[PDB]
Amino acid sequence: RPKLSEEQQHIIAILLDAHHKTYDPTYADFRDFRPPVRMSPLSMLPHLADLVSYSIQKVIGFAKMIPGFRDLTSDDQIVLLKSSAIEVIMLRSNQSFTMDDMSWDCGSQDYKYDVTDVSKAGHTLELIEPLIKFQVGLKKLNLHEEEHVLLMAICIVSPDRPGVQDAKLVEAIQDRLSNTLQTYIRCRHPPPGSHQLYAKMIQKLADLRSLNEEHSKQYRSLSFQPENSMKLTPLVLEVFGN
Amino acid sequence: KNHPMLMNLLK
Ligand SMILES: C=C1[C@H](O)CC(=C/C=C2\CCC[C@]3(C)[C@@H]([C@@H](C)/C=C/C[C@@H](O)[C@]45C[C@H]6C[C@H](C[C@H](C6)C4)C5)CC[C@@H]23)C[C@H]1O
Repeated sequence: RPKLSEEQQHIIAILLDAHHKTYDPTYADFRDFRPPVRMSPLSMLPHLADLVSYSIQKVIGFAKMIPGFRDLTSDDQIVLLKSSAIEVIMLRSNQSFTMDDMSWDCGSQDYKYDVTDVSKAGHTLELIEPLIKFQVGLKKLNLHEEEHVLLMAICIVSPDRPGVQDAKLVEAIQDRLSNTLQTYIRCRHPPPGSHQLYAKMIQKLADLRSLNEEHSKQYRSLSFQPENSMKLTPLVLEVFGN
Repeated sequence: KNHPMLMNLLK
């Protein structure tokens, strides 16, 4: 019979708190980003560079609180974060994404981002179309916050990331998170919403790999132009590539 | 590849 152990309940509590400590639903800090410009030769690049850089900082903060993550070597923590950062940003952004107008709504017209805004940061439909598809499919899962933070943590602690040294340790940590998620869904998610839910969640991890691949290709092209690179933040340059 | 800022944020 499915039963969330005390430990699994503890893992969930820790991750919910970690998320609450690293995701501000008032988006107050957004006022401090370089201003968004919607007229446009990459007019949204400065604002979205800052939104992404900010988000990388928060993902790192969330990652550090994942049970087990601190047990990893510095090298492995770095590899896992560089590879997962954009995917976790895609995942965590689903909180602001709305299917009303298919945009990321962060509390005002200024900080409401649609497909044209993302295009004005340099990205093309090769990435943007499937990204919206992803946000829609993820939103429709109607995840509990418990499942949302578990999925972000499972995403970060992935054994198969390029450059991972101690794959076994990473796998052990992820398995503990996965089993927590699987047990949570069985015990705590009522039907029909729970139907095929874990499988659908794990499929989203596969979708994220493809989005990650395309993002990396487009980031390389965009960051190749020094006049774009001068407008990036140092953290973005370090994590995504310099 | 050396990541000063990432490394510092992880400490
Ligand atoms: C706090 C949060 C969440 O964290 C996230 C929130 C919103 C999330 C959004 C809406 C905007 C575009 C996002 C980030 C997409 C991404 C693929 C594009 C990144 C651009 C990026 O690749 C860029 C391209 C070049 C110019 C510049 C500098 C560099 C070169 C790098 C930006 C995926 C999720 C999308 C708001 C709130 O919910």
